[PDB]
Amino acid sequence: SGFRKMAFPSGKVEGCMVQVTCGTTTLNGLWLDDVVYCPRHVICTSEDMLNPNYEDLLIRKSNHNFLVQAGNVQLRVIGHSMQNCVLKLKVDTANPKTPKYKFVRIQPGQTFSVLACYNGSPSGVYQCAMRPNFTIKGSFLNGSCGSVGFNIDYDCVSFCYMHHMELPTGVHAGTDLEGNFYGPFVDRQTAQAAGTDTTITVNVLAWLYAAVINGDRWFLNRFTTTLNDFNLVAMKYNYEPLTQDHVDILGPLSAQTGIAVLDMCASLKELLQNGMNGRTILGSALLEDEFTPFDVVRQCSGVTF
Amino acid sequence: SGFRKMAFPSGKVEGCMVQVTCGTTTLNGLWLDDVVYCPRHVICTSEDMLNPNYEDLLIRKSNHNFLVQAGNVQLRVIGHSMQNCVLKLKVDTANPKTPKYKFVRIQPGQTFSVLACYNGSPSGVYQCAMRPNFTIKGSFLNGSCGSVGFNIDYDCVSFCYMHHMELPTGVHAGTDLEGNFYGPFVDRQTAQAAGTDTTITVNVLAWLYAAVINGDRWFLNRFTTTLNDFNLVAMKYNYEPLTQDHVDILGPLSAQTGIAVLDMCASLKELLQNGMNGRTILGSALLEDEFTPFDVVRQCSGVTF
Repeated sequence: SGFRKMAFPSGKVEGCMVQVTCGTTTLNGLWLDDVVYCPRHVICTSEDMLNPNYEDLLIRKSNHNFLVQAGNVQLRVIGHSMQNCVLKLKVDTANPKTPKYKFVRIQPGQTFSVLACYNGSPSGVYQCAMRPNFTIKGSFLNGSCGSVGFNIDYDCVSFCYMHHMELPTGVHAGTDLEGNFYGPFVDRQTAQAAGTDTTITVNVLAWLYAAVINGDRWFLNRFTTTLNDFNLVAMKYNYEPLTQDHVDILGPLSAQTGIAVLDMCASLKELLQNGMNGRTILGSALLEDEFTPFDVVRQCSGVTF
Repeated sequence: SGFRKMAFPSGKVEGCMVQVTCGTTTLNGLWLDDVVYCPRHVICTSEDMLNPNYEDLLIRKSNHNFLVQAGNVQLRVIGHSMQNCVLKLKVDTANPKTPKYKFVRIQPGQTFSVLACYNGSPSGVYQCAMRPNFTIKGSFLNGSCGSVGFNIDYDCVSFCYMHHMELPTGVHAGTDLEGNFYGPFVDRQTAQAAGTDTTITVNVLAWLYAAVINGDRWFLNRFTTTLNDFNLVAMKYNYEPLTQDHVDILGPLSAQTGIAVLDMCASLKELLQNGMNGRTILGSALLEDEFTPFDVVRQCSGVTF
């Protein structure tokens, strides 16, 4: 029993983290097979970030300008290329610690673990979610760029996020491992405001199921609702509309607990309209939306890797 | 910027996790040098746990009764001994992945990372704290026993916790790596109720400093207090008394932010007496007490390992 915000074990990713330095800028890179992936703004000075022309800046760089260090040992760079907002540095040695891996582009609402790194060295690991406005709420200091987000399925690491930017509002933006930003953000120091940070309804419902499984059941009530009626309330409170697809994804948790999805929606509706009255659910005084249905099933069943 | 509940990177500990089976019971063990550490109740059946005589039960076990598996490979057990509530299984092969390590017994209020494991396989990593009543609020299912808690200082893993028991109230109890339980708990399935779960005041204050460093400052007020006056309020709200030692530990955060410790105490006093009025601090609607002062300094400065 007990339910915690849990990250994936980070060892398989720790073995892939390297330091990349170009001129005066140092950040993190991801070393998989004989390629190191990192943010293309490693080629930029602080001045450059206000209005960078990446193709022009890259012309002034050669292979030997990219200093790649794995722990204490230097890697030899034998080619480089830009793909969208990432650089791919071809090195002469395949990483012997390369795990089974895939690159995935995740959808808003999906969760992943972040290995925060500085100078190629891991500092910590935590769980977060791709927000509906395509930001993430991370913990990234200067030098953390190139830190990655990932999920693990048994033996295979699915990399989904590379950190690039902090917005002036303190939230974070980055790319998939093909170098395409999530959402509308760009790797330039300019005015980019995030859209509404809406709540991930299906994740809140999943977490309410986790709460029931673990004995927190005060919020269960005598009511039910419909999708359309629930969604009138979701709109008022800046929650994502619940779809039939979401109802289907919650099917396993509904079956396990015997609580119909629409009955849990009616519990959520009452929590939205009346608040929690100073009570807590799974140690939280607000409705948590960074556990997916699959996260809840995984943690409640003990799936390993 | 951003502040997250962050666990230590778990790779160094993942490389030490093994499966231990004795008769019909399987749990996790920790393989360091040529010793595997695990809970002594691996020798117990479900019946045994109601009133176990461990010395008598252990007499019926030999080295070959302890099946130790590291991934897919079996380890040869060449001796075994009981130390308090742990078993030490001497194996014929030193773990080649043994990190630099120490065994530490932590004090209440201190935090650590847990690598939840099942059948010797890591499932997830999360941060928690030794509560003042000597329980922890973890996420442990059947088979998680022997999972460990740890801190990392650069290259050295300090192991501080091994999981043994879930209390009927759903909180968790375990030992240090010398096999001594934290608090009054015993490895028997009996009535053990936890004492008051008091709030770790110095950690709440540290987290308020983290909030100010990251821009959340609405709770700062025009007031100050004294230690004795603050402690009258702490007692009323089941907070640990704040000592001069705690004030000294918060010195670095006070210096960095320019907010005197007693001024932050007065902010906390107002938060206790008036609540948060539906507002949040660092994404939380309650006062968080599982970040130590050293955790805040570490995460706010980017310390790596």
